[PDB]
Amino acid sequence: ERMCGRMSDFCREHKTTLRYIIWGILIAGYLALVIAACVMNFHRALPLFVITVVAIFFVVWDHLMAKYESQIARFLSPGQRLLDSHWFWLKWVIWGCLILGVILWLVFDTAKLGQQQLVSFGGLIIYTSLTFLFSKHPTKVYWRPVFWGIGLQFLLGLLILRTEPGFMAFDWLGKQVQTFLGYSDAGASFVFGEKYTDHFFAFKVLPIVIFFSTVMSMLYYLGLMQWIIRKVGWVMLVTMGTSPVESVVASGNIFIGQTESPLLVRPYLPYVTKSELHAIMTAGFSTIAGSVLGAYISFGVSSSHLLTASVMSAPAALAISKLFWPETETPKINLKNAMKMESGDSRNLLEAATQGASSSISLVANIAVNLIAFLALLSFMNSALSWLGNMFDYPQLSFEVICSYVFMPFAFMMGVDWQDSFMVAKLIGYKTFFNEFVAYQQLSKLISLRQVGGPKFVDGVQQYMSMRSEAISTYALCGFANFGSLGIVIGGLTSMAPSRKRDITAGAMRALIAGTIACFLTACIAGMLTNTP
Amino acid sequence: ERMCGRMSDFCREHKTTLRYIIWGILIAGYLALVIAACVMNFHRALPLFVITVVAIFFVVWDHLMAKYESQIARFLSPGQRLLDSHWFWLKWVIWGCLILGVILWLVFDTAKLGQQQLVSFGGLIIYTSLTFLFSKHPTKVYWRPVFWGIGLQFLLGLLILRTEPGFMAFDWLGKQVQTFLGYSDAGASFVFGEKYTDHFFAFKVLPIVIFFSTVMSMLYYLGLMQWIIRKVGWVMLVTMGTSPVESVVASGNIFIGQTESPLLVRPYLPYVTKSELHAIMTAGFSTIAGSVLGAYISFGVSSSHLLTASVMSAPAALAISKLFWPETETPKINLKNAMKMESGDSRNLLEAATQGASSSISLVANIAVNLIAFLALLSFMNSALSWLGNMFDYPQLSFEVICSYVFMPFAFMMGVDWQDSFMVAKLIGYKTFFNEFVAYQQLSKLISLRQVGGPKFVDGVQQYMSMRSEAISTYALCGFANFGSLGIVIGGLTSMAPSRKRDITAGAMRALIAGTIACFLTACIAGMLTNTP
Amino acid sequence: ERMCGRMSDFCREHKTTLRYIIWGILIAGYLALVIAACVMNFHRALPLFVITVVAIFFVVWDHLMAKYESQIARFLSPGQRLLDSHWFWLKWVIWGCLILGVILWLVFDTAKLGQQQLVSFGGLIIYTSLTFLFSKHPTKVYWRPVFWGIGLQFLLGLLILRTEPGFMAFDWLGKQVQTFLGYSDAGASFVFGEKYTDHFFAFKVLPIVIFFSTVMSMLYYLGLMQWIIRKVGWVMLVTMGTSPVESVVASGNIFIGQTESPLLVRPYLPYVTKSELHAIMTAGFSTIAGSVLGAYISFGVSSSHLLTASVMSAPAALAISKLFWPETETPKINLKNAMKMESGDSRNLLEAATQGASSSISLVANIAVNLIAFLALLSFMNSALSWLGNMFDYPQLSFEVICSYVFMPFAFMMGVDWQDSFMVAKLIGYKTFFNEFVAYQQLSKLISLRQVGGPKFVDGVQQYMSMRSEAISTYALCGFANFGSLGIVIGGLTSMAPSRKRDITAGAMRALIAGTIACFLTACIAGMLTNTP
Ligand SMILES: C[C@@]1(F)[C@H](O)[C@@H](CO)O[C@H]1n1ccc(=O)[nH]c1=O
Ligand SMILES: C[C@@]1(F)[C@H](O)[C@@H](CO)O[C@H]1n1ccc(=O)[nH]c1=O
Ligand SMILES: C[C@@]1(F)[C@H](O)[C@@H](CO)O[C@H]1n1ccc(=O)[nH]c1=O
Ligand code: NA
Ligand code: NA
Ligand code: NA
Repeated sequence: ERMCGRMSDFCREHKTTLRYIIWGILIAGYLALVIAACVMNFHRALPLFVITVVAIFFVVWDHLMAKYESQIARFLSPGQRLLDSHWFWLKWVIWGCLILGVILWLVFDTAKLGQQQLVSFGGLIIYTSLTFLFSKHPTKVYWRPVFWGIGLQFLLGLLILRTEPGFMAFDWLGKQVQTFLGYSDAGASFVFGEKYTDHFFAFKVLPIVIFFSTVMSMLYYLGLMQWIIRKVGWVMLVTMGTSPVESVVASGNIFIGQTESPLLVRPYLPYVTKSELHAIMTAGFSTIAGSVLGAYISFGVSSSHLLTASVMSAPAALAISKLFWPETETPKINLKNAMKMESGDSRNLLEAATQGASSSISLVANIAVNLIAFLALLSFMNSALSWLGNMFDYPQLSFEVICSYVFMPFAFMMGVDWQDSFMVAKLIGYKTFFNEFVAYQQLSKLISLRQVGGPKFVDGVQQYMSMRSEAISTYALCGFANFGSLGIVIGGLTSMAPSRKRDITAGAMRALIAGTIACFLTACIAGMLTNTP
Repeated sequence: ERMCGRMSDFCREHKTTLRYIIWGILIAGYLALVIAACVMNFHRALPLFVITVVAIFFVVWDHLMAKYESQIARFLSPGQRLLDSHWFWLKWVIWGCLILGVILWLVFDTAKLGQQQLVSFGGLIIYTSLTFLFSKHPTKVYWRPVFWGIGLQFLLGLLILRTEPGFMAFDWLGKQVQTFLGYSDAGASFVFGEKYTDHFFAFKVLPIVIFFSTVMSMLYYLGLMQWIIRKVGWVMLVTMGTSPVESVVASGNIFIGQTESPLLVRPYLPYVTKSELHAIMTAGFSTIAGSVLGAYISFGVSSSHLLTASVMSAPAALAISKLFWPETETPKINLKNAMKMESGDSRNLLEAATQGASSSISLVANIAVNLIAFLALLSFMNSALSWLGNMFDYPQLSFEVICSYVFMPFAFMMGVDWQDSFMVAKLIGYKTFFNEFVAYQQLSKLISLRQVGGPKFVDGVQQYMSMRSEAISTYALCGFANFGSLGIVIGGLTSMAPSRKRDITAGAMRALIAGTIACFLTACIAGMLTNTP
Repeated sequence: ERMCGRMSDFCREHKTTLRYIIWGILIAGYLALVIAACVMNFHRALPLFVITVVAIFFVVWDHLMAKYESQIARFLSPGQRLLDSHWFWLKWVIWGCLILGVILWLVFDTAKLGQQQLVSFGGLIIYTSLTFLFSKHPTKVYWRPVFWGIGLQFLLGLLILRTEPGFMAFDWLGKQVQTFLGYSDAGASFVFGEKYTDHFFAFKVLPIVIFFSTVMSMLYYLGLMQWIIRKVGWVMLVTMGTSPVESVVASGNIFIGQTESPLLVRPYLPYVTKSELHAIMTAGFSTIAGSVLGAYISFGVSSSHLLTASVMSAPAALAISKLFWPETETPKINLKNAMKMESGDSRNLLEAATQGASSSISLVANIAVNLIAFLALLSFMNSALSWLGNMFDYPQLSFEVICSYVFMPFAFMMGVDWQDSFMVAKLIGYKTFFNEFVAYQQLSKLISLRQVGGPKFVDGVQQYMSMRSEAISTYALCGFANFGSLGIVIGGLTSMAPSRKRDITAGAMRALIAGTIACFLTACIAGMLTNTP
């Protein structure tokens, strides 16, 4: 096989040029398709052109930043030195301008909107103050991350809620997801037949979870998830001044669950501080995963609000963690180590899809079994309470009544009016004790009742609430913070870092509370910007 | 934070008094509720008052026994010395009185009831004699546990079957369970829809198993299960003279499965004797779990009889184990070590509920798959036997016919009349080979046919049997002794105690046989007391 | 217990004779039943007599071969020496006779049948040549196994397709399986109710997989599977000259999956060569399992063709593996070590049934989830392609069109006519990317459309194809070679042999390609013998 040996030698000699030429040819073919499509019709081919343009821009930008990093840093250094020189007097001016802007915004927008928005602002202040009072180290507090996180949340809310561009962008993004979750119906129909709608939840909702997990694993294989995670983490790190590890984990928990997000930085867990570990757990508790998003949307919960809350939950999580448990040590991990994220052991895209599909079995199984047990326990508890309540001629006693009269202040501070606060408190209880699959399920019923348009009150019982309250509840409930999740979180984090078991158990409860508080802060910011119809 | 430090110091200084005061306040509130309810109406608040009274009595009793144990023992010692002094001649008197009582009971009750009850007594004697003949060490037999276990079974049967108080108590207890298993319908309806009754077994029965496992895990977390287990084990230990480990395991297997019951004494397994290990396996094989109770009740099997059999199966298991495999070594474990039972790694009640729910996935999955395979094999076997039977112009040959003509003597000795013995033998075969989920399922069909009231015989084929036979079959079938369970039992017990693998394999078959024999003994005792309608 | 000791001593003294006498009595009883059945009626009892006769013949043959092996070998040796002496000139005569026979068969059968059969022969030649060109070691090729495997495939095809005896035998064998898979309906009906047909796939097809896995585990416990495996492996080893390990694995993969077949030789995996490992993987990729056979038959795929393809896939796998990756080392394992296969840890038949049933849970779960994900991805891909295709006024672009225009040459070489090649290419794509559960599912639709008898063309779209194309597709698609299976195969084989991880990853892709090529070779041989209706 002399010819075969010569061919192998030729391939070895110019391996780099051959593959580069092949990739260039593929790129040229794609560009030819795009340009031909634009030529035949432009209005019809606009989205493809836009996608290609943005991809090209990002590729060029990344290449330039990687290549000319040192030159750009050197060019920026003089301005940084001048700003540091004049900061001792410029800080007061900047702070005064920001405070004046806050005051003007309040006076000219929030007061016009009404009283409930001012109550939302007051609730924000009150939650922050309460977190400060019960802090682990109240004296050793670094206030930069707190203010920066709250400001980032406010800016995101302004751009997405009070501007036509962001509103349109996020509505479109939500609509695309709603279309995307409809593809699982093919597999559900084949496996479970054309009668798969006889059992809506089991045979139509869970397949959405399966499909979303598959797609997420495929995206992780390709590397887009890590790209977006790094882009967001750099912003949060530069503005807020947090450590790279916690910033990366917070940015990744927007898309990934609390248990699987620490895997982004597996090797460096034994060397993190207590504060970073607490921030990791808090970020896990203050966000949801992309797999369960489709189920919540199927129930009827707004997609745009869910995405907005997931985005806003990260700065709030980091700020609340830093205030609740500030840093009193020296971090060891550096930016390059944190940003590098080890992709999985998948040889090709289809293997990644299979791996993602297989992992979803336990998820759906546990979801179903826990729902069964929780609802059975709820029924038993309500029956027992009615039995006890009949002694005092009050057989209407129930879990819902107690929770409505208990969690009312937390909902009132978020800006919910007096009447609907008692209804939001029930959802808060459902989430606090059982989980968020139940709270969103009841919220969907309330939304459907409003959409139907029946009587708001029947026999003096409120049947549904307003749009603003529904949005505020959507923001408040977006989290994984329940008493049950504490054990599984601790177990997983110990399994990843056996040596840090003593530290993990110490901060888990504070992390859970901080996650709940962060959800409430996001809800308050939402409420102070939405208007009363 | 000087104020915070002062508050922390104050909390540390008087930590004990603060929590004690809080608990006292909670207790006072509960008592205030109880007394107010009684004041408003007494007949309506009676059960709450009774529950509170019994709880108070048991708490006070436990405190007194723990505090004044030494004084009570010293006070009792003189009487024990006197009894030991006079025992050498008093033993004959006591034994003669007991024998005379047995004879009088036989003559004046059993003969009046009829012949079948005398046959039941004879079957009891015969099973005991057969266990003696095939004993591992016939010469080294300690007869105290045998007689004491049989006597405890007889006393329990008298109190629960032949007295209005016990009959009413256990009927009420059974009715409460039937009400309790109806709460799972809420979760089943949500997860599987309002059409969940289209698939009765899968979508209504298994959720009962899930809910019961959840409740059992919660009770184990609270500590009531261990309380009852210790109370029963002390009685069995004092009366029968067995070792603490086997007594505890037998008392715990009333509520817990054979695989999970040894976990009550995990550390001490390597140090147990062969006899104690055999007793453990026998107790596992002679009882059922509380999770599968609801399914059997849903089929239509009597709850009171199931509870009575589960209670009676422990003394029989221990007696049959001691007779089959008596003790020839010195036990090492002591009472304090055995009674202490390590609760699980659950931080709160809801985490315990989640853990219990998750563990139930494998249980129901295996139940369903094994049922599918066993019924398919049964159909294939029956078709093949009919094919073989057609050669001799007898195409009616089947598994049921062979089992009816094979297991008939075992059912006849239990007191089942001649006609119904052939029908009970089929259930015995179903249980011996496949499992008890099948035997109870067929028994439920027979019971339903009787309740309908159709012809007892159609074309010379008996369609149903009497009430007494159904009760005797309920007692006989209450066990986990099947040829399949041998492997899983051995695997689990080796996984708990790897070093004792050689001993575990040796006694497993004898334990299985002893469990079957114990079930039959319970059935014989039931039969000799029930009357022929 | 002196009598017991005497009985035990007597049993120990003559243990061998007692059990032998018992087995002889059982055999005599069985023979008495057989003879009585024949006496009462012979035509009715014929199959039982035939089964008994063949069993007796095989038992006697095995005993004689085991006992008189040395004498038979010595008797055969002289002829072997004479043949070796005259081989140097007799080889040319034998080869010329074989070539002349091939030429005559072509001229007088294949040409008469038509052009497509000649195209099938040419495709066979072309696939072999392509495997030779891209071989790992083209110079170091041992041609005996290649020709012998192709010849064995041709002989099997002649006996099973072009002779009434083999045709009848395999049709009968297929019909028995179709009857056998109907027994699972009992378990499916009980567990999932009389409405289990509302969800055909989930509640009727997967139980077939469960039941077949149970039966396979039972057969492995009994030892028939190993008997047949050894019988086939000896033939393949003697004729082809392959190593015992790869021959055994290839013979066992007819009935067993790719992951579980290497367990037949677990200990010797670390000591195999690279070529044997490659052959193992190739055999795994070129065959199916007996558990999934029932599902394919339920869809509507021919049973006889499936069995024939499974039988023919082993010689092709070995030949293609030897040509693609020939042997350049010295094998270490010997025949006695390879043939001995360690049965599982099952004490009795029912325990084996339970073990087989439990293992089937993961199989069906993964099947269902992967199907859901794959079909959802297919729908999304088709929608996206239609969106892209509308730019050029061609909204009909799809995965199916691309695959039809891509895989067409591979189907044309197999002998499929011009029109149906584009349809077979779609099935090839479905199998190559997703899996064979999808390709057979679509093939069943095509077969059903033909059976209905509607218009072959509607609006210029072909709705179904011919019988010959359906058979060729049945042969082509019988394999587990998909891009997804690469990862699971590698993981399992590394878990069995951790030390050989470097070698396993190297040959997996070549093994996958070789499996596909072997399937195509079987299809070509099928096509060159079937006639055009
Ligand atoms: C965290 C949860 F307990 C949730 O509370 C429950 C309700 O969604 O499901 C669990 N869950 C969900 C998604 C995920 O990715 N990981 C995970 O553990
Ligand atoms: C022991 C069993 F094989 C039973 O025979 C079968 C039928 O109930 O289910 C198994 N089983 C049931 C309850 C339990 O707690 N543990 C357990 O293993
Ligand atoms: C190999 C497979 F990926 C198949 O491609 C898929 C479609 O049948 O199921 C998997 N499978 C099937 C049978 C078996 O025995 N083992 C196994 O892994
Ligand atoms: Na998350
Ligand atoms: Na038990
Ligand atoms: Na196979």
